[PDB]
Amino acid sequence: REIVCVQAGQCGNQIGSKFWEVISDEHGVDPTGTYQGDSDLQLERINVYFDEATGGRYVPRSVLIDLEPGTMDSVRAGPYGQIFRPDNFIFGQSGAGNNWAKGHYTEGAELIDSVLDVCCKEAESCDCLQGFQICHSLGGGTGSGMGTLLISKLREQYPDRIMMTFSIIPSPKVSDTVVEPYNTTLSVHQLVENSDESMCIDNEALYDICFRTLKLTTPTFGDLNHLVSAVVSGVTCCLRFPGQLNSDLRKLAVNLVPFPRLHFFMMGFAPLTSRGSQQYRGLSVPELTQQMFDAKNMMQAADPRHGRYLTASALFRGRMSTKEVDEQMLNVQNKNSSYFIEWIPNNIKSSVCDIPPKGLKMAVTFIGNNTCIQEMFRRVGEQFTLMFRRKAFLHWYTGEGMDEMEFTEAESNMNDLVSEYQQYQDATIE
Amino acid sequence: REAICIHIGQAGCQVGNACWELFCLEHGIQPDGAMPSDKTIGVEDDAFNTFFSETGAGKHVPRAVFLDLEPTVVDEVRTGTYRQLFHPEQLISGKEDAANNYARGHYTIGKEIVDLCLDRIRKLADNCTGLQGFLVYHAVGGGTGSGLGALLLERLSVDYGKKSKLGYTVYPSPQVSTAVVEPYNSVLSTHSLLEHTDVAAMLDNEAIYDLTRRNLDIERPTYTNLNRLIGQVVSSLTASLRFDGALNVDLTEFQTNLVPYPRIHFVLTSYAPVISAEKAYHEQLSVSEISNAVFEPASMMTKCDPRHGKYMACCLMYRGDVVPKDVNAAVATIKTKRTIQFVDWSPTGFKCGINYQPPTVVPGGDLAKVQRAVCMIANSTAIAEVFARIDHKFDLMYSKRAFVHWYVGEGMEEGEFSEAREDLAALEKDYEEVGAESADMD
Amino acid sequence: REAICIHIGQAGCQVGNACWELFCLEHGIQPDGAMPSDKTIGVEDDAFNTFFSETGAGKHVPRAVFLDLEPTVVDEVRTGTYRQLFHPEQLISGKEDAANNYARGHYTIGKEIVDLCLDRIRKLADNCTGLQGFLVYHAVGGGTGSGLGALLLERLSVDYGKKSKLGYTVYPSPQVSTAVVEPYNSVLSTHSLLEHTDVAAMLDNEAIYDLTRRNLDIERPTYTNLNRLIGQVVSSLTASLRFDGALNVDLTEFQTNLVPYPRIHFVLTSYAPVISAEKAYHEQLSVSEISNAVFEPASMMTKCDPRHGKYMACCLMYRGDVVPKDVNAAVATIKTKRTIQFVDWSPTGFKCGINYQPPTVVPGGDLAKVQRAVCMIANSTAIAEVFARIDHKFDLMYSKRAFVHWYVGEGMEEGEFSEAREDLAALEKDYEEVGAESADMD
Amino acid sequence: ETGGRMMALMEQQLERAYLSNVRRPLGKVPAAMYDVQVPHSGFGIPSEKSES
Amino acid sequence: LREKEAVKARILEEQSKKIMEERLKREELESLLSDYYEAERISRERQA
Ligand SMILES: Nc1nc2c(ncn2[C@@H]2O[C@H](COP(=O)(O)OP(=O)(O)OP(=O)(O)O)[C@@H](O)[C@H]2O)c(=O)[nH]1
Ligand SMILES: Nc1nc2c(ncn2[C@@H]2O[C@H](COP(=O)(O)OP(=O)(O)OP(=O)(O)O)[C@@H](O)[C@H]2O)c(=O)[nH]1
Ligand SMILES: Nc1nc2c(ncn2[C@@H]2O[C@H](COP(=O)(O)OP(=O)(O)O)[C@@H](O)[C@H]2O)c(=O)[nH]1
Ligand SMILES: [Mg+2]
Ligand SMILES: [Mg+2]
Repeated sequence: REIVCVQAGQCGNQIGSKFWEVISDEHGVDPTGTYQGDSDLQLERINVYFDEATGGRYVPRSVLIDLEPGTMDSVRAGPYGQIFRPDNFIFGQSGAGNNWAKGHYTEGAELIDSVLDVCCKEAESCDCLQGFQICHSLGGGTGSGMGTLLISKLREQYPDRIMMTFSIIPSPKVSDTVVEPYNTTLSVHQLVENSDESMCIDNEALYDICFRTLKLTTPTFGDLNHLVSAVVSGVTCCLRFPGQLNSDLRKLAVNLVPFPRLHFFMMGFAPLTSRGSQQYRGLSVPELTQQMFDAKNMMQAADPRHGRYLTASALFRGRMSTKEVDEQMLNVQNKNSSYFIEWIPNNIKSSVCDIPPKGLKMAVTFIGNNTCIQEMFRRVGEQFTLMFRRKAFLHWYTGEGMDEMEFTEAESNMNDLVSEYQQYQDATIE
Repeated sequence: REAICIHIGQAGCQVGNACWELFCLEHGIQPDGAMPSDKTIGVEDDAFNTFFSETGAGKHVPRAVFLDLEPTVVDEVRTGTYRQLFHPEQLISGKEDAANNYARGHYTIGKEIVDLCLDRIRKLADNCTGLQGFLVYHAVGGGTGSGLGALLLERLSVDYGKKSKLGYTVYPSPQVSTAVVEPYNSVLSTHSLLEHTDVAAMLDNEAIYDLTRRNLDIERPTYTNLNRLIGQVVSSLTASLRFDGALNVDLTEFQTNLVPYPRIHFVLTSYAPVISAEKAYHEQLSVSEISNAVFEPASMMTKCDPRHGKYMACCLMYRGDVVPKDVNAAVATIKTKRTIQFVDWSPTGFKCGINYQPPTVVPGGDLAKVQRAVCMIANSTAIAEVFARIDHKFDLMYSKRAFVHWYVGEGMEEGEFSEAREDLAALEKDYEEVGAESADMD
Repeated sequence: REAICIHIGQAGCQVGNACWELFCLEHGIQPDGAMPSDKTIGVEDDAFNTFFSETGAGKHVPRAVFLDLEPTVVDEVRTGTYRQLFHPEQLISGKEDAANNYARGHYTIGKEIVDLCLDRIRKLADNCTGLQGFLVYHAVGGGTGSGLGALLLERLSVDYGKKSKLGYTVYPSPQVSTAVVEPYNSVLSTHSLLEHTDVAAMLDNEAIYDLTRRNLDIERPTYTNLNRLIGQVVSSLTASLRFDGALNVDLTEFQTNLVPYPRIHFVLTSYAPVISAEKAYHEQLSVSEISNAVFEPASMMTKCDPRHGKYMACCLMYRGDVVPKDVNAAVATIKTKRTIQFVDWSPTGFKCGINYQPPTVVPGGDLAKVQRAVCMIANSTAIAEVFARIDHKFDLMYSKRAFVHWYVGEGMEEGEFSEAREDLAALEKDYEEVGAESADMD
Repeated sequence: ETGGRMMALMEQQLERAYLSNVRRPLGKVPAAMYDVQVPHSGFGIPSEKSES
Repeated sequence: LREKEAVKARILEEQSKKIMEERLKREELESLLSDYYEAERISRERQA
């Protein structure tokens, strides 16, 4: 049960590079591609992410796409860059210009056939195909436009599989680009139709994680991409190791989404704690559960205290009793009952996996479906309405070719998504 | 003589591992399917035959199939310690799970895998000369256990007909829970299970956790403990076929004695001398103490209180050094008690069995060694309370069509929910009606 | 007591290599034609005579001819390891192939080579004293196998007359295919085979691929595996001539028992214990299991489902340690089954044979070593479905004369296509009429 | 270009550790994961005997 | 039978003891591996 990865734009390619470092470390694959692991348990599911190259070697199932090769040359120069198949690097000759319409319509249609050709050659080689995994930012230019184009083409070609996206949403406090609201709104319009499940991460919540929990004096983008890579590599762990209570991406989707538009989720990973404190307190399921539900540990600006949980999922890695998991999830639901949706009789799903991440005795990754998500969209919608009423920068997009009705449709669809979350927050029996 | 075991999904395969560990150790079959000691003439034994068949070279192989839609659990069996015991055809695995959807298992995916299972069962049933039932282990909370268990029981019931089918079933505990969609799957399972099973024994994990904390001294239990307890119960019930005894009980006698009307076939199970090794040498364990023990609610493996209902029939299994007179004195003392009540149409409420083989002790196990044990399965109207809480959770969720779009997309329409809910409502009314005292004798 | 083998074209010569490997290894003849000193001591035996003749110096040489129009396969035999086994005159090779053209083999090129072949067969048949039939190996999909096989069978049938001719023929599989013109060649071949063959055994490569995937665990088979299976089948049918047994079956008894009407001579073949070493040590293999196996469609070497027709006759050959009472009990159990049906005009549906020599094991082989085996050849109306599919493919191509100019250029009238297609249509109607469920009394 | 025979032999030596080469070889049954013993007469039950 | 039960209890206790010893040894093994991994990671970060 194998996943195919696509990495798009600068943010996506850098996070992907850190992800493939983390995954290659967990399965003991040298940067030359040679298997060097130390237990048969590592080898017996290597197929899930790797294809086999000649004499020993393994190659990672990823497609790299970008509009200017600067990033591609940076990742190829990195320490694990050699592992990647040369034919899998796709790049153009001129930039996206931070413009969604350019990225979607002009260079997009020029390159898009070659990316689908690479994805199909890789997909048709699988003996049974599980969902796709895509990393991109929504605020950029080639990331947003070409990512949503590609998402639409893969959803046309593989409608029976799972479609998964990880996406870094624009922050409310420090923008790097002026036209972020347009690109975000159009991308959310594309995602809510095409995607099956989309995870959203701010840059402000990760900074607050770094400053408060890890007490880092001078964080860098390598740390931010490591935080993202930990959860990304964690969600798939039950696909590829034994355990007492198996789980699957499709099983996650079936248990988390009550209605098909409500598929946007928050992420967290629990045993984050500074090196000085770690000697004074051992890991245990009560401690993990306490960190897991602390809003300090959630990677989205919206805070859970302003919403209610529809559903949540926890995947535990390590050797532990199931009784402790069940009783912890019961006690948290009973003691904090106002923050849990009252019609669903039990909001938490649990899963248990035998193999922890290297150097930790235990770990849990947390996925949450919370109605606080409305706040993030509301901020952008507001910024969009301020910009759109005055035609602030629209001539660039119209000169590329966009009709204004697309902008009004995307605004209406995002506003309806916000309304649907708000309606389910305030529902009652009667 | 022979019985065939069918293991479905994750709970059923994991409980199967404990069962076959126990049955091997009780008969003396090595993990590679061999036999120690002598094999020459002078002595000659047959008790294994109920569960194993021997090859011409003298290897033993067991009468079981392991069925799963995901590979991981059967591949764990294939790479584990018992690799050489099972025939590789018996370990059947699909490509992808039923994703907690009964509809996906029943309609989409199980339809491809079901014919291999039927071919394996046919090949087993042809190598028998006194088959006397099927034993099935599954959980109704998950997708493949519900959907494929129902589909397979329907096909088995058409092909084999009158042969008995006994299910051991794990219901979703009343407040411990593992997945959100458990009520829908349990209702839909119970609709199929009502028509196509002869006796169903009910288990809840919350009860076995309580029993292992209070009686055993285990602070932090895990599934291996529960599975070893289940294995002990199944071994106790099947011991009557395999060893010498004073009062034997054939599997058809269970159905004749326990089931008064053809729908009233759901039974509670409990086991008495669950005790630790340090306590066991401080106390005698006579017949009357364990007979008094099996009726206390602290002994039960299902979360129900029998004081809220009436008993219809009880089946009491004694194994080990017991004398029938002590069993009679115990049953008469139980009968005297005022908090134990039987329906007035069942005057002779008890069936007894007495077998000479004491319960086996497993090297890594947590139970003590004891000279005698008793196991009870009993039919009582209190079980109606267990269904009512699942139905209440179903009604709460179903009021908004909360998850129904998954089920409708994979093929199950919408009417089937209402049909199943009405059938379980009728089962509740059956348990209400059977328990109503007769108004007059004329 | 003797049989002569004729191998034609590529498939027939390659299957011949596996056959003669097996017959050498089974009797004990070395690759250089000698026989070791310990096989020829203490007793004096003749069983080789069916397949080998000895010279006055005691060298063995085999009773076969190899016919091809291209040199390469016969040159492989001439330069290989078995160079010294065969007489060099027996290995006959032409200059150029029949290029998938039936017309080139039959009219233009085979006409030059056929008289040498007849002279070799005559020189062989004159040095015999109990010749009891011809065995012919060819494929009907290719040009030289069809055209030269037909021409040679016609000449043999005029010169030798009443003597029996049994063919093993590889027909085009229903969806794997290797060449475009297969339907034309197979129709034109079948026209000649109707008049000039006593029993025809039908084979499809797709069935042997399925059997090698399903029973053995081979994902990537090649022609040597299929040819070794065919060789085992031929050894099973000819074992009745060569070794001691309880119920022998002479080659004339097959023809007497299997053919009800002179056109209805096409038979299906299957073989039971195709099994790997790991499965073989997990299972007993009694008579009743292999008898039940031979009737399942997963065991057949031709891609047809016998459930769509009715059996007219079955011939079951048991070899190895079997006792007649178990064969009788097995056949009575098969007869009891409801999915096995015989035409009502054939009440006594079975012929049995029992031989004491167990099947031989080949050093590089993939079959396990087993104490007993059974092989079946049977006549059934289901075969009519294979011809209907060949006729549909012929009709599709012939409606537009898709390739006919090659055949007309090499010497053939266009009319011969329509004649052959009408004759095969009459064969389809024969299988419809012979299979009639019942006739009315009025 | 081929680096001779030693490099080719080591190249084929590094290949068989692949799972595909183990469970899917060319024209062979995949190898057993434990030892098996073939009896003298072969596999299967011997036929039971009776008094004359 | 009194002595027979006593000696059976003794052999059962011995088997339980050896199983527990094997389990404890494996636990210590994995614990020391994890500790080594943590130590080397901390040293690397400090050097950086
Ligand atoms: N006693 C026991 N119960 C288990 C075990 N594993 C899971 N369960 C329980 O069974 C229910 C979950 O059912 P599953 O067996 O996981 O469902 P499934 O058969 O795997 O169906 P799929 O999820 O589609 O594969 C929950 O109530 C669990 O508590 C086990 O090993 N032992
Ligand atoms: N089982 C088996 N089938 C074979 C073998 N060789 C060829 N075939 C099949 O037979 C058909 C081809 O017939 P050929 O024997 O090649 O035809 P031919 O006799 O050589 O006729 P020409 O091509 O004119 O020389 C195809 O369906 C092949 O798959 C073989 O060695 N074993
Ligand atoms: N977390 C993270 N964010 C990044 C990284 N690089 C850029 N960003 C953010 O992504 C946005 C810029 O988008 P960009 O990737 O340049 O879009 P593109 O031009 O289409 O590739 C800004 O909000 C940046 O802060 C990175 O390595 N990690
Ligand atoms: Mg499962
Ligand atoms: Mg040829």
